[PDB]
Amino acid sequence: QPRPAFSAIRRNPPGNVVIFDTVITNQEEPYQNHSGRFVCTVPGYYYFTFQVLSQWEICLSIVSSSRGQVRRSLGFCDTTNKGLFQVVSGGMVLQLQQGDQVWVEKDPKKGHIYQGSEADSVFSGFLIFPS
Amino acid sequence: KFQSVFTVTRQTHQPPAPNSLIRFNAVLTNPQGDYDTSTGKFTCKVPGLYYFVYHASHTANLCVLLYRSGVKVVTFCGHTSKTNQVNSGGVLLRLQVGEEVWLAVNDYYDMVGIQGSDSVFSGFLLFPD
Amino acid sequence: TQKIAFSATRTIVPLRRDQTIRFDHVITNMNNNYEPRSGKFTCKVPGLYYFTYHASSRGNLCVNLMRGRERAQKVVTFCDYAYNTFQVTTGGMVLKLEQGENVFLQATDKNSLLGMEGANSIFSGFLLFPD
Ligand SMILES: CC(=O)N[C@@H]1[C@@H](O)[C@H](O)[C@@H](CO)O[C@H]1O
Ligand SMILES: OC[C@H]1O[C@@H](O)C[C@@H]1O
Ligand SMILES: [Ca+2]
Repeated sequence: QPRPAFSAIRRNPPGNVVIFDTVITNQEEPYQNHSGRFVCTVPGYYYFTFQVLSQWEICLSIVSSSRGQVRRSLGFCDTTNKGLFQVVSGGMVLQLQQGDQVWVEKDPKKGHIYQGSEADSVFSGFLIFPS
Repeated sequence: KFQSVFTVTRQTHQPPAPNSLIRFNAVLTNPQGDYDTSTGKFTCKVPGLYYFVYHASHTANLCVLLYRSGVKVVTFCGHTSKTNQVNSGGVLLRLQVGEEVWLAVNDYYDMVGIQGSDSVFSGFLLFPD
Repeated sequence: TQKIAFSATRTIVPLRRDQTIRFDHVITNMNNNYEPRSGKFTCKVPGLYYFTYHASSRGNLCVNLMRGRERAQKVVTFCDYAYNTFQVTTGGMVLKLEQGENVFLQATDKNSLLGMEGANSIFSGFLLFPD
């Protein structure tokens, strides 16, 4: 019985793909901490969400691929731009096929993500139901 | 037929009317038609435990209220001047067949996101009963 | 057929550093694994869970998401700052839990947290997969 579910955070992260390098949970290991990409094994409906810390301007999007082809989607921004912590958040259900990938991408013009130990940024996903 | 899931989005540059139900006019996924884009309401077909969650972009004050069968369940507010932020909220509810769920605004009604900042509402059945 | 899910709001006193944040008003508590008296979820059914909160605030807020069975430890800290304004912030995490492990939110020196009709704070969690 499949149990695909993950959460990953930023600690020592290494382009426009936001890599969450530190794994908290990764049941069935669908998430790749080296690339920031979730890989679908079990086709079905999944929920994905992020809560990412910025101090300046940030725009993020949950994006997917099918057969390697990129599928652009909605974005979520915080542009308060005052140097204080702000958490930008977003999420959606995606129906995925086997081999589809899902990741978080930043706007190359609005991409500030906090780096440090004071607080955290997270990317999570889980299967809602197969097929 | 036996599951329930949706993600809907508000695709328009014009905000809701003050003190009104928020209509999400566009569908990312809605296989059972449980969210009705013409009324702006979710109506329960399969009874059980649901998760509801939203992320709404705004460039002026916004409060989002979640209603269940005519009763206000939760309210979350974010205040901003000119710049863009995301107001989020969510709750788990055990629903009976025919129950309606929707989002509304009060006097703080702004949903005018900047380019690349959108508004979404999702719901799904986790435990059927 | 393990149906485990809770949502509770806070209607309560200025929080102290290291204090457990109590969400006293229960909306949902299927299987009664959340305790509104303590503010803690205690795992009875080992498995994968998703935890999430939304906090209303009028100033700087940082919260620790805690896991443990007598001496809990923070998994992550979420901070969201606000200067002379009102905000709502959010955080979430997929966690593997074993029998007896608790999950809860813990206060810091950054303690601006509102819980009222019209500006709610909520803590929720649900079972994804037992095991
Ligand atoms: C072998 C393994 O799974 N551990 C890796 C670690 O080597 C690497 O430094 C990190 C990438 O940031 O991702 C971890 O999951
Ligand atoms: O009143 C505005 C709303 O109505 C809906 O049809 C779509 C839009 O977001
Ligand atoms: Ca803030």
